[PDB]
Amino acid sequence: LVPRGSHMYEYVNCFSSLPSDFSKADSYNWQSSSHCNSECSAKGASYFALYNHSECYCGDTNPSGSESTSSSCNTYCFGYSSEMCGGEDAYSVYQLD
Ligand SMILES: [Cl-]
Ligand SMILES: [Cl-]
Repeated sequence: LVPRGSHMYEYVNCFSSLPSDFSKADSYNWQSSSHCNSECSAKGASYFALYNHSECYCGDTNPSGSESTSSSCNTYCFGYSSEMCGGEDAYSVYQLD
């Protein structure tokens, strides 16, 4: 739509783990940040997290307050390979608008 600001979500950080309020929304062969945003927006969630190429989690608390950051969000999103869907042991966390 526009080249910058078209996505109704903002990257927070890469985290080692998720707070207990995060729950798996889906596993998907075409997982991506925009797919997970739509999944979690439909649930009314405030945050979403990508994990290990294919998994999408939704949650309501900011992991910044409770989990350590990570530099190992290195598993590409199956549905958008230039973006990382967390890592094997790390979560790419975004905030929904
Ligand atoms: Cl830019
Ligand atoms: Cl897009």
